[PDB]
Formats: sequence, structure tokens, C-alpha cells
Amino acid sequence: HVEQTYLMIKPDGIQRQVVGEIISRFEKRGYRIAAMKLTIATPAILEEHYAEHKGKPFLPGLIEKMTGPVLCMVFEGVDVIAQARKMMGSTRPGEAAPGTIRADFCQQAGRNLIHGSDSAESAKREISLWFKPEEIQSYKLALSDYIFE
Amino acid sequence: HVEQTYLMIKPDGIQRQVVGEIISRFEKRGYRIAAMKLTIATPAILEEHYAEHKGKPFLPGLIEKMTGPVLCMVFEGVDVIAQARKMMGSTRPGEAAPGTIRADFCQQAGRNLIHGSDSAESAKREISLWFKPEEIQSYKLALSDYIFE
Amino acid sequence: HVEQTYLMIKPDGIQRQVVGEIISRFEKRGYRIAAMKLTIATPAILEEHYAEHKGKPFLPGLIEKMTGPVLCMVFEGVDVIAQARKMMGSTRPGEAAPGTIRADFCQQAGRNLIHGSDSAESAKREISLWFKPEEIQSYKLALSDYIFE
Repeated sequence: HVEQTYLMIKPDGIQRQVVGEIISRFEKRGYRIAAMKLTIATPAILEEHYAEHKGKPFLPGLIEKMTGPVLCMVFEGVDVIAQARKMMGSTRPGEAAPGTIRADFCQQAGRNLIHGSDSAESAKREISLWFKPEEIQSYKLALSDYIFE
Repeated sequence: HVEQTYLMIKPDGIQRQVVGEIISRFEKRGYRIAAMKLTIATPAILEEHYAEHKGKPFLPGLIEKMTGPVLCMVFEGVDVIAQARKMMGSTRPGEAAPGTIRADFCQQAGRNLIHGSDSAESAKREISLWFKPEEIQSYKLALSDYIFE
Repeated sequence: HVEQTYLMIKPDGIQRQVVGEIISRFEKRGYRIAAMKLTIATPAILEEHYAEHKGKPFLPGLIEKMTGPVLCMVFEGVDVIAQARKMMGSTRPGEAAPGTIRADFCQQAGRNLIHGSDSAESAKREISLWFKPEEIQSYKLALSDYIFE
């Protein structure tokens, strides 16, 4: 049993030019790239993505910081939703564990490089929001026998 | 005082071609390569290596997965038995700490890339099982004065 | 709001030729190099640096190990004093968390590669001890908008 999570490199990850390093961290565990698309996030789609924060005073500045290039991604693996969150580390980089993305690259929550789905429900919703179902690609990793039990 | 531990790259480490990266992690701490040998593990030697699991229901599958190329290694350093176990991380990669080998490279316990002795007694027994005494090399690291107190 | 910390690569970091790797770990978080100087540390400066240990039995040996080439550094960032200490890891490398400098590079406390200020007061004192005010360089990182909230 594998699952799929939605991961998104935020504009700071694009502008700091660490896209390849981020992708490599997930590839290193044998997670499969099931979907990938560069876009520019706009306020209308960001309001849907951040629907949980509608009306909160921090939302407008959050949307402004997220208005820019982003890399939309779907990765597949065992327990990948929870594992990707663990690899990202805490929202606040100063609290994130050493060896996580946020601790290794970042200083503050307002520029923390990457978004990842926090639950199966959020992964389904976020994948649907940012990708058409057709953009999710089906193929098998050739090294599967040495990654999976 | 230094000690020696037995570390073995499992067939998944060979096949995923991460042998050099694994070795580099141990060299990075100034641990000394005291022995190294590529072999193909066979059931008879694996039964001895995993003697603690004799009769357990999971053993036949464990031996099958380990039947393949392995890199046998002995590393020397301060507290290296326990330290190497700490660097490997938990047997389940999903539980292993970020920055450990298992967390950085793997998904499931059945393909967790590397074995390391769990005690002084296991290290002595395992080194003797996989190496002859003539294969253990004694030399001094040139940077010893900057590694050891 | 940023602050500045004093970080010093000890003679073992110089001799093991890992200066660049150490610097890269701090640059990776968008910390700014505010000052940098290679020197050979003298007992006179080291006695003041380690003034908190005056009269203790271990101080003479501590000074002797530090009498050699060192790289004096000042880094600037959010919470950088505590964050740099977290990135360095525990004094004893065997107790340091995976992914910290000491855990990744070192074996024993007497050769633990790097010093960092432990508080706001000690950072201010140490920066002033090792650098003249004219050696502290004020400039803004071009990627500031993508690093800071």
C-alpha cells in the first residue's frame, strides 16, 4: 500500500534556486514523481488552497508571498503523506528538527520553502485543486523490488 | 579507546548504488576502514549471522531478501558500535530520525539498506563470521591528532 | 529582527579541511557572513575567550588544543545565536543529534570542530574580542525578501 501526497515548492524555493535539491530529497527515498507542473500561483487559486484561513488577518500577506512561481508535485510512497511532513519539519524552521528541509534551508515560517498535505483528506483536495486527474501519471519504478518489502 | 563494529551494506544498498555515499558518512566522522569485502551472501552464512532469529517465522523471508551481493565492512572509532547504530536510525525507516541513513534513503524495514552490530558481543562475533583475522588491517589515520582527544 | 553570533572553526576544522562545508551549512539557511578572518589563536586571546573557565583544571589543555589556526566568523540571522548552537549540536559528538555538525563530523568533545556563542551577552563579548568594529561588514542579502517574513 502506497499513497500520494501533494507537495508544492513555494516562490522562495524557486527564487533561491533549490528546486533540484528539494526533489532529490524525495527521490532519495525511492518516492515516485507521479505529477509535476510549474505554474504561477494566483490569488483565486491560493484562496481555495488556503480556504481554512479565509477571513483571518494573516491571509492577505500570505497570499501576496505565495503569488509567484510554484512547482506543483505529487509524490508516491509508503506512508508518504506523514513522511513528507516529517521531512519538511515544523512550520517554524527554528523549531524544525535538524536534517529537515525547513531546518536546513530556512529561518521563518513566512518563508519556509515548501508546502505538503497534512492528511489524506487534504492530499485528495489539494491534488484535485492543482492538477487535473489526467496529469497524474501511472508507471512503476524499476527499483521497486529493492525499495518495498 | 576505540572499538570496531561490523557494518554490512545489504543487497538494496548495492543495487540502488549508494555504496559510496554510505561509506562517506562513516569516513566523515574520522572512522577508520579496518576491513572491507564484497561478497554474495548465501543462506548458510546468513543463518549464522541471524542465529538470534533461529526458528522465528519471519526468518526464511529475511534470509531470501539478504541472499545477494553485500559489502562487509569493519569501521573503527570511539564508541563506534553504538554511534553507527545511531547513524543508521531505527529499523523502521518511517520511525528513524531525520539525518539517519534509514530516514534519508528508505521506506520499509524489509529494505533498510544496512546492518550494524548492536553490541560489543555481536560485533566480535559478526566480524569473526564475515572476516578472517588476516583480513583486518591495522594502520593509523594521519589526522588522528585532530580526531581524538 | 536579526542578531549576530560569533562562530569559530577550531584547528581541527582547518586541518581536516572542512572549512567550506561548515560555511555552506550556515549560508544554506540564508545566514549572512558579517565578518571572517583567519588567524592563529594565541594563549592571550584564548584565555579571555575562555574566561568563564579561569582557574579550572582543564583550562590549560583546552588552550593548548586551541593554539593553532582558526577561522573567526560572524553570521547574522533571525535567532542565529541559538540556531547556530542547535546546528552545531551537543559538546560531546556522541550525544549530538543526527544532522548536526558535531554528530556528522566528530567523535569526541576535545576535537569538536567549531565554537559558537551561547547567549546574547557572550556573542557581543566574543565578536568584540576577535574582531574590530571596522572588520564587521554591513550589507543586505539580495534574496532577503525570500528569506525573511
